[PDB]
Amino acid sequence: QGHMPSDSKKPTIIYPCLWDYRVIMTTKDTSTLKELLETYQRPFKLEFKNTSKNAKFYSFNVSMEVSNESERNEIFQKISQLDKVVQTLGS
Repeated sequence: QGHMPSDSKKPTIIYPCLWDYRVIMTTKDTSTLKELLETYQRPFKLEFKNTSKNAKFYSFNVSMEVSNESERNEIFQKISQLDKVVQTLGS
């Protein structure tokens, strides 16, 4: 009953659009990450940003077209199913 104010309102996101995911894995052998993307049969950008000072953590950059919010979430969930990943950033 009742409703919250319009403050802290989540902004309108225009789908479809390229969404950016940050994937930190402890391997340079990125297969599963691209595999989960390729199943959508859509193109995607695979980038390497930087690696920790011990070369232990590899920061990967993924950017793909999401047609809706459900994809945006499910894909992010697949990113955590790699196991190689130590930290997923789904901002």
